[PDB]
Amino acid sequence: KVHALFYKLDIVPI
Amino acid sequence: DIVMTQSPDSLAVSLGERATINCKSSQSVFHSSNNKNYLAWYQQKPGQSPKLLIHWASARESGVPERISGSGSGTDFTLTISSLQAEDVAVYYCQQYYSTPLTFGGGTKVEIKRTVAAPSVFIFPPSDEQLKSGTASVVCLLNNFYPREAKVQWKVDNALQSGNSQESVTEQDSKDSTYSLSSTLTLSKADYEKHKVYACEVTHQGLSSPVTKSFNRG
Amino acid sequence: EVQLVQSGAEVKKPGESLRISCKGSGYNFTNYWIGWVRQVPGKGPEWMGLIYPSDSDTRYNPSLQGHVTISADKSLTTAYLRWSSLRASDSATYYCVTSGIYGYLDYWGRGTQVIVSSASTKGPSVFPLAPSGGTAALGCLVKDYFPEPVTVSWNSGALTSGVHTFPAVLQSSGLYSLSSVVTVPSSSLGTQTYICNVNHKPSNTKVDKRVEPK
Repeated sequence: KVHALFYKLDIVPI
Repeated sequence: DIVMTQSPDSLAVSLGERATINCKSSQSVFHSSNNKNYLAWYQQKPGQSPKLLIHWASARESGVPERISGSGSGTDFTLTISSLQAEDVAVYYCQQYYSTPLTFGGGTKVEIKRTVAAPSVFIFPPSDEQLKSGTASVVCLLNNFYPREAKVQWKVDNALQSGNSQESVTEQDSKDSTYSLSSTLTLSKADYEKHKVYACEVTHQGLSSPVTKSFNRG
Repeated sequence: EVQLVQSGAEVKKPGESLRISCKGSGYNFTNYWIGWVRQVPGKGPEWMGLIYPSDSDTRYNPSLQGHVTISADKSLTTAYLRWSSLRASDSATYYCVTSGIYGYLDYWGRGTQVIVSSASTKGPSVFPLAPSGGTAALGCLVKDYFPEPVTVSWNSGALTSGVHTFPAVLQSSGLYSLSSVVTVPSSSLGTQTYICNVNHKPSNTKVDKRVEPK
């Protein structure tokens, strides 16, 4: 149960 | 729709003392599933861009010193600076990222508290050069005073003025932590030539009684 | 190191269009959110929107009801914010920001100042604040100019101690006004010369105004 307004599968965390 | 509220708007703290800033959300920003508060704190120093200090309400960014801590849960949060340093002078903002749109608090300006210092008051008449233009500006200067709270009132032939003056204040001086304030009364050359005595009245907590600076036209 | 280079300040009139930009470096631009936060002096920051350049997924603040559009060029690793019809209320400083999946803004740009006004470029009139016990005060009133900024120095930078230059205030006419003061020994009013050097580059105005007792 992930609650993230701007969730994206492919995001590179910096 | 979530409103973020901060208090106080400006906070004066002595060096090495603790600063406590409060932030309220109109709705909870807590998720039971992950046990996290969706709350961030930002620091904006004079003339610089905001800087992320804390997220998850209490997790510091890398490089943020331990003396800066965030706490609270649900709808009530606080930011604490345990031993204030001159570099901590800034505006601090909270932000919720629980619901869109993201919303920020109004900010809390943290400043250096020092002992009271009465203002020195100076009054300046309009120049003859400006009177050639059809307008007259009368200036009142409050110099090197603390704290910022001050009452500035204009009187023309003992008649209180209203709606025709503007104030400008400097930021806290870097060496002695005082303020300076300008009050500018703008009149038409006609109204200015109609009256004789122009007075600036300053009330400040460092003054035993209000101080009046005046001049006679001519 | 993450870098967010924004475009320079802009002065425009109501009804004109504008596009400001922010180039990001030091990270995978296409696969991280980049957006914009607005700041006007009287309240807290306002979030405007974010975009995920990889797929052009754009998230707007509903309050901004189609007034602005956000876009991004992946080849140039640049984000854009565009108004088709500027209003006075759009006068603000616009920071470009980055965000992960949660919505806290972990990197902020230096900011872009945007002024919207019907006023036209005008150089300042400089008027002395002439001095009259121990300490005396004198200054220069810098009036009726547009846009910001002016710069004021004293004696070509030699005099710095005791100088206070106030923030510019926007008058009802739409033109800015400010004063620069300095405190000096009352005994020095007859011996040494005090000149304020005002410079307003937008109109290439340069004034060196000598201030003396009257």
